[PDB]
Amino acid sequence: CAWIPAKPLVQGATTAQPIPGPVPVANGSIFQSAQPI
Amino acid sequence: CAWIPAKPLVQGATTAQPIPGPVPVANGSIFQSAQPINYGYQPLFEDRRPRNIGDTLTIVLQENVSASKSSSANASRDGKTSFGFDTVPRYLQGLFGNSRADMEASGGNSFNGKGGANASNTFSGTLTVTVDQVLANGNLHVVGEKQIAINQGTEFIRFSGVVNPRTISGSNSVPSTQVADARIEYVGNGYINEAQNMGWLQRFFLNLSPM
Amino acid sequence: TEFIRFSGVVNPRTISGSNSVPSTQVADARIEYVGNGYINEAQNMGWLQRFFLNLSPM
Amino acid sequence: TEFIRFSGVVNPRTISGSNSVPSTQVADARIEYVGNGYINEAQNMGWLQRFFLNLSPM
Amino acid sequence: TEFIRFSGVVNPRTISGSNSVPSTQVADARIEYVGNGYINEAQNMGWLQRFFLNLSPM
Amino acid sequence: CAWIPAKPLVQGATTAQPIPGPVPVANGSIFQSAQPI
Repeated sequence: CAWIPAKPLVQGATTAQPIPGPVPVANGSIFQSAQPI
Repeated sequence: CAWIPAKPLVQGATTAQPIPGPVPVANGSIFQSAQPINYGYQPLFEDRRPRNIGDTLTIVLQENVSASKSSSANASRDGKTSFGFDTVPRYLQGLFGNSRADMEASGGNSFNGKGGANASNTFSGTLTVTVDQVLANGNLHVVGEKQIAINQGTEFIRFSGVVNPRTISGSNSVPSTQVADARIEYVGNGYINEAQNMGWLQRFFLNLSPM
Repeated sequence: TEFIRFSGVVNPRTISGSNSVPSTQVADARIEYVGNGYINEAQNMGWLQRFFLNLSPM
Repeated sequence: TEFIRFSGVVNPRTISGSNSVPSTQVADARIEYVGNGYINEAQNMGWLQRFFLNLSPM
Repeated sequence: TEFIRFSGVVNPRTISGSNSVPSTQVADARIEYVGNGYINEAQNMGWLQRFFLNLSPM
Repeated sequence: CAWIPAKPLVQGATTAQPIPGPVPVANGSIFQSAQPI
């Protein structure tokens, strides 16, 4: 009964890896913005 | 039973060795910086909010739902009727003598039905989840899992949902009642969890018994 | 199901400022409050009992 | 499952500032509150009892 | 497992400053609160008892 | 009894995905308005 395989309520991965940031542009500014949405 | 090999909840090494620092450059400066990892622009006065995939957010699980309904109906009817001629005068004998018109009847009808139902659920806790998607309007899809093993079992608390960025507080917290598609799960294993499962025969009877 | 029906004739000057008039100011007031379902049938005399109530000597 | 149904005719000047009007200001008010499931069937008379309530002499 | 489902139509001007609206301001409000597991099956009538509740004379 | 398939009170999808915003016009204004209704 308790050994029957079941699908959990929250399926899939429960964590996400951070994506490394974009390469900064060689313009002489410290402020670098990611691709805006 | 206790000698059966098992895989612990926290697998792998439980310690890390420090890596020796980079060789300092021969430029005439004491300040030497390790190979920088740029994390992009970071606002100074804005509250710390999750913005990208992999960012963390604190969900305060506080659920309190309670619904109830009840109804009833009834109907009653009682009727009694009688007529008796104790002493009949002579001129009435042929119409009322020998108890020809004496009669007595009674009747009753009763009905009482009722019904009702009620459900409730509460949830209290705190869980840190991670953003795994940013939607077109800026809303963040969040998923999280906490696994605790105390003595003789393992419990899992899983959370999923969609969070509006403007509902997050200044301490990077949002109550669970502000998450759109909130999926909350709190389960466990071990013999404690199997002791809370119906037997197969009892489940079969609960589903197929006439009453 | 319950039905409340009203009919009558109202003088315009008896109507109050909140568009209301008491039922005692309506000339030919017809007021009805009835219902159906088994609740209403439980409040009807049986046919035999009605026959006796109308035709019994006493 | 429970159903609450409402129908009627509303005068615009009876509606309050919070977009609300009491049900006693609606002209042809039809109000219904019903349900289904075994709870609702437990509040129905049996067919034999209804037959007796309608056709019994008393 | 318990499911709480909601559906309806919301007027934008009824929403408060904290992005909240009471459920009594939603036009076609459909509210559902159900569950599964043996807890939910323990609240279902047996088939024979339902058959009797629907077809018994009384 | 409890295994009989049923149609829920709230049918259909219970969530909606945001539609990505319209492409901004190349006029020199930051203010861009979606197709007004």
